Amino acid sequence: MKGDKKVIQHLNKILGNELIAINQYFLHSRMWNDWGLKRLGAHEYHESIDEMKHADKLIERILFLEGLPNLQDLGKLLIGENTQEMLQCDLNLELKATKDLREAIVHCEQVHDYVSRDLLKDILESEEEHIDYLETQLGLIQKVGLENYLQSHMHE
Amino acid sequence: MKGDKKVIQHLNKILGNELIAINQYFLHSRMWNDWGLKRLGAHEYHESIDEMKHADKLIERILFLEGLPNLQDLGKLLIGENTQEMLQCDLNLELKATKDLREAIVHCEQVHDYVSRDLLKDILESEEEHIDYLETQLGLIQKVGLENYLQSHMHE
Amino acid sequence: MKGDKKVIQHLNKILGNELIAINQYFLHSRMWNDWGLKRLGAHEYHESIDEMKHADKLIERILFLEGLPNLQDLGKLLIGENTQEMLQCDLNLELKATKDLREAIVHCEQVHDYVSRDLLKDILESEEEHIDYLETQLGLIQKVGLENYLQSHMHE
Amino acid sequence: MKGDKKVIQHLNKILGNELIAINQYFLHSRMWNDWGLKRLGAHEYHESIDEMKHADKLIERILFLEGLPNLQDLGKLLIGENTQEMLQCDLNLELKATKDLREAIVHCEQVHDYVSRDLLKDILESEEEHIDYLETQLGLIQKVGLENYLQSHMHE
Amino acid sequence: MKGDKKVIQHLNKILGNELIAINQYFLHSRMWNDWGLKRLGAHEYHESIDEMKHADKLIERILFLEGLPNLQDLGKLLIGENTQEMLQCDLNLELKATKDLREAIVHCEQVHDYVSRDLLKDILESEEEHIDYLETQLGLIQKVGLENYLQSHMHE
Amino acid sequence: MKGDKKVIQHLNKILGNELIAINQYFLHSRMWNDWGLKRLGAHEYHESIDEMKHADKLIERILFLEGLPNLQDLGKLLIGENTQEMLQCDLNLELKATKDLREAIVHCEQVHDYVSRDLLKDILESEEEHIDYLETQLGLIQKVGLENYLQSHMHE
Amino acid sequence: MKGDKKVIQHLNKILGNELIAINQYFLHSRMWNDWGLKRLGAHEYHESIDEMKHADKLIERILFLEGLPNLQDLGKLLIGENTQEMLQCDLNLELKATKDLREAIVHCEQVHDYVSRDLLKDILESEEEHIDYLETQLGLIQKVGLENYLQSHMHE
Ligand code: HEM
Ligand code: HEM
Ligand code: HEM
Ligand code: HEM
Ligand SMILES: O=C1NC(=O)c2c(NCc3cc(F)ccc3O)cccc21
Ligand SMILES: O=C1NC(=O)c2c(NCc3cc(F)ccc3O)cccc21
Ligand SMILES: O=C1NC(=O)c2c(NCc3cc(F)ccc3O)cccc21
Ligand SMILES: [K+]
Ligand SMILES: [K+]
Repeated sequence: MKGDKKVIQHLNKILGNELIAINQYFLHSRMWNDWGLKRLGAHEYHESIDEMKHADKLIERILFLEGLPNLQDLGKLLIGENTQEMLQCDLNLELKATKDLREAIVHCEQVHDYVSRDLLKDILESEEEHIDYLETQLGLIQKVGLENYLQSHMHE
Repeated sequence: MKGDKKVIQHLNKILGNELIAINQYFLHSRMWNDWGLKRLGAHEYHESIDEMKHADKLIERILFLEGLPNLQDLGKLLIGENTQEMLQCDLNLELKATKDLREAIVHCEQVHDYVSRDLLKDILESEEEHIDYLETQLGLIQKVGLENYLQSHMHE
Repeated sequence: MKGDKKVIQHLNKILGNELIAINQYFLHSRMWNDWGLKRLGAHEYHESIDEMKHADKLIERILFLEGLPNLQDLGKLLIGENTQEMLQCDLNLELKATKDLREAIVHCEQVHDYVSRDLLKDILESEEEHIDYLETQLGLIQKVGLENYLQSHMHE
Repeated sequence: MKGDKKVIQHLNKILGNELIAINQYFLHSRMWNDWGLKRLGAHEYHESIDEMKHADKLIERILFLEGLPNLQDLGKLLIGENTQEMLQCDLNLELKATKDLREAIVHCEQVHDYVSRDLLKDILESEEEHIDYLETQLGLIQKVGLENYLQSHMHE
Repeated sequence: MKGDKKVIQHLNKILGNELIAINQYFLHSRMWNDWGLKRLGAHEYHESIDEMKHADKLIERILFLEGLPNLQDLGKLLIGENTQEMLQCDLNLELKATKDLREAIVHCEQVHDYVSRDLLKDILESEEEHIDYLETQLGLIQKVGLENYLQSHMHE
Repeated sequence: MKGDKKVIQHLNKILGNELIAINQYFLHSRMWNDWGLKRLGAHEYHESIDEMKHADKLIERILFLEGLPNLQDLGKLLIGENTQEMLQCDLNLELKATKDLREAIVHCEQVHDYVSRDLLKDILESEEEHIDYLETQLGLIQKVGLENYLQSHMHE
Repeated sequence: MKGDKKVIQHLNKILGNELIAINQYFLHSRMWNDWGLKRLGAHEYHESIDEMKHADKLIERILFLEGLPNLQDLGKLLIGENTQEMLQCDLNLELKATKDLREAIVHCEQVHDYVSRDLLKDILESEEEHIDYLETQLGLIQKVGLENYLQSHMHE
């Protein structure tokens, strides 16, 4: 079913953010596991998988709309080098992600692509949950101290 | 445990091929599903997952060797536009992949990184199984004809 | 709860489309079964049942909003005489139904009937799924040939 | 128990035919598997296994009769280059085998080795079942065409 | 996947050794069973089966590498006339087998056919296990005496 | 089966390293248990058991190759006096063990003792896993602090 | 709990004997397995494990008493060259062990370390059971003859 060209462009822009997220969260996960912070590693792995599921649904919608999913262009990964900075990199990425989702939804609404809108709303819901998670972790580091926060994420 | 620098370079080169494969096989999978060729779609999905598992193990080894896994640089996806060409693109990618695995193993053997060698041998085994699969599919298209081959991959 | 007069008019228009589809899809199903294309017959039966469910929910929403659900004014059924034509007739009907759905959602949004909109969006998602199925089948007739396509739909 | 010398010679002749069939059918099975024709590969594997079981029973009977089972002399394998040739090579072998079985049964009856006869009759029943299968496959190739015939033997 | 010509020649040589072993061990098994030494017969049967499995894997690898598996040429069986001779015949055959496997592994390593090496290494492990069994049996005959050794192998 | 004299010397050297490790890790385990660091005690016990298993397999391989396994010449145990020191003493030992493993594998490869190599490679993989654990613990002492690290290892 | 200095010396002496027995019995076990005398090999393995458990308990007792368990000094292993000698070597070692146990219990009683005495008494009961086993095996070698005795220990 031939879709709106600019909608497909938005979907592909959203897909690009998810593809960045997949790799950034997967790398952070395995960095945390390597450091013995297995609870962070497992959670961040699950964030990676969730972005993979989002990318899948975007790929599928783009193909249905008879566009070409762009998996070739990979934007810049925000890889941190310690726990506090990795969380902030994830958060910075999510704030960019939600901004683009909102702009995409605006355009879907204008051209009446209500099904695409619904898909992007569902993704936006998951990304805001991720932001909640990240904001909470950063807040906890201040409340309990970095050493305790890391201690609490050694074991699953 | 600090690894050999050139070994880590090889591992990262292997990882780059797997990252290309992940996206190429995932896209082909969803293209086939979109076309109603669900048996090809499901198989190619499983090839994608297998490359994901390989990438994971490479990322983990690189981190253990105290290198930096490169998930930023994404080489060129060989995306075909019909079944015969998609299979050939996968095969062309695998023949490149196995060549690089062999060179990587040569160097691991020289510097005595026997554990890395074992990991790359296991990956090489999976990639040669994939080549077998691809060569067989291409051969079947000739034997049964394209229309029958596609018919036989409509339903799972 | 007194609803907007024109919302109810839209809902009754969508209802009218679903009533055509019920009968069109049911007849196509029984024609395919009579021809021994039992897999098409079964799938088309489930398409008819799905439209019956949408009709039910429209009738319920109209009665809640204190309108009169129009089950009396049956529009034109698009019945094919062979499989390719029947699939195309379903597609043609679905493409009108989705245009009317989008127009109804526009109006629901204007007058703030957000629950009616949500219902129409859910129905729209179904109908686009039906369009995906129908386009996929017509593409498969091309890719594998008519004789093979029909063969693959003889047995469930 | 001292058997008749000519009976033992016949049993070794039947054994020799079975040792050819074991290898011919095993190789044909693995060829069909390599080509993706896994239904033929599996069925031919089971034919090879059945010949192994016959060979076992012949070896056991020859030893009971105080003869020396000949596993050293391997006759000519009839290996085909395509499916039609392979099937016809199997059939040519089976027809030689059943001829030899009948001549061996005649001699067992003449010298009153009724147990050896009963063993050979059971093997003969198995070989006639393989001939039925082969003649049926060759006829199916004519009825449905080679492309369809190979299509139907891709999947198990 | 086109393999190295000499690797394939090596694989066919190893296949030739396995084909001798299959028949030699199968005949020894059935001789021991005929003599009432059923524990020896059973164990020797399982050695024959294990060689059959090795031969299968070699055939499959040769065909994947686009060579022709040689099941036609059958080398000399080493058949003993009593238990001690039969065990020593098996041991002589195994010592030739492992010499050939080492030479083939050398060549696989030199041309970087690492998957073929791994296959031959696994077969070599099984053959060294068989050498261990055989040397151990020959030793037990000396320790417990032949009559006791045979007594211990009457009943499974 | 007569093995290479120097292979057996290497195997006995690896064996000697495992015998030190068994005793070193067992004592460390019981020291941690006595101090109430039961999670470290349990984990170190399982490290000791794992070395016992490696020792067993080395002893078995040496006896198969007709050498004399040296369980008599116990080298120097590296016992720490506090947790950080004990972990470092384990790491120091593992780093010598892996160097000796790589030297032994070099020689096994030269004289074509591929089964001994395979055994040593499997042991090497274990030992590198142990190194990963030990480095991770020493890094965690930094990241979370000593008091927190010890606290997290009081209870299993 | 600070223990008596000479109690701790006795416990380390007992521990030293247990450490010898661990290695002597483990090597004897694996020699018997290599020779195909698997029932002896299994029983001797379990004797080695029992000494391992006694060593554990002595190490734990010494640490509780604030001593340093000596796992560094390994006394002379008594290794036989045949079954008869191996059993007698074990028995000679056990007879020195029980001597040293009795002298340690005397001292424990004198200084009122009644819990250490109870531990040593339990270990003495195990060692006297081992002496019973060993004396009985040497008696059986006489009563059934060496060939029969060895025959009865081939199979588990
Ligand atoms: C750095 C690149 C990637 C890595 C390291 C990675 C890793 C993984 C791993 C370890 C799994 C679990 C599979 C299993 O154990 O069964 C997985 C699952 C999955 N991956 Fe990835 N992946 C990567 C990229 C992608 C991409 C780019 C996509 C889609 C475009 C994707 C889609 C999926 C899906 C759909 C699943 C299944 C999740 C489920 O269980 O429902 N992955 N991935
Ligand atoms: C206003 C028009 C119709 C409405 C609102 C309607 C509604 C429904 C509903 C709600 C169901 C149950 C679906 C479920 O499983 O949850 C159903 C079932 C069914 N409908 Fe209709 N339907 C309509 C017309 C028709 C027509 C014209 C036919 C046949 C010509 C038909 C044939 C069937 C059949 C065979 C079933 C399944 C009955 C069973 O349980 O065995 N329907 N319908
Ligand atoms: C003297 C020649 C042979 C004899 C007498 C023989 C006999 C047997 C027997 C009795 C079985 C067990 C069948 C059952 O009861 O299920 C068997 C299994 C088998 N044979 Fe043979 N065989 C021979 C040659 C071969 C050859 C040349 C190959 C392949 C190169 C082969 C491959 C196999 C395989 C793969 C199995 C299945 C083993 C398993 O996984 O359990 N055999 N054979
Ligand atoms: C040559 C030296 C040794 C060898 C070859 C050896 C071998 C083994 C083996 C193979 C096991 C069984 C592992 C399994 O679960 O599969 C074991 C268990 C064990 N070992 Fe050792 N060991 C040695 C020294 C020691 C020492 C010195 C100690 C204590 C100081 C010890 C304490 C233990 C304990 C407590 C167990 C578990 C027993 C149970 O099942 O409760 N080992 N050993
Ligand atoms: O398709 C039809 N949907 C209807 O509601 C309907 C009819 N409704 C009569 C009616 C009027 C009213 F003012 C209040 C209640 C009520 O039932 C009559 C004929 C046909 C249809
Ligand atoms: O396929 C072969 N079948 C055989 O029996 C055989 C051989 N016989 C050894 C033998 C055993 C015996 F119990 C009495 C006499 C005797 O010669 C030698 C090579 C090959 C084969
Ligand atoms: O740690 C030890 N590993 C041993 O093999 C060993 C001993 N072996 C004696 C022996 C010699 C022989 F030529 C044949 C068999 C045999 O058992 C003696 C003392 C200590 C150890
Ligand atoms: K804390
Ligand atoms: K067909």
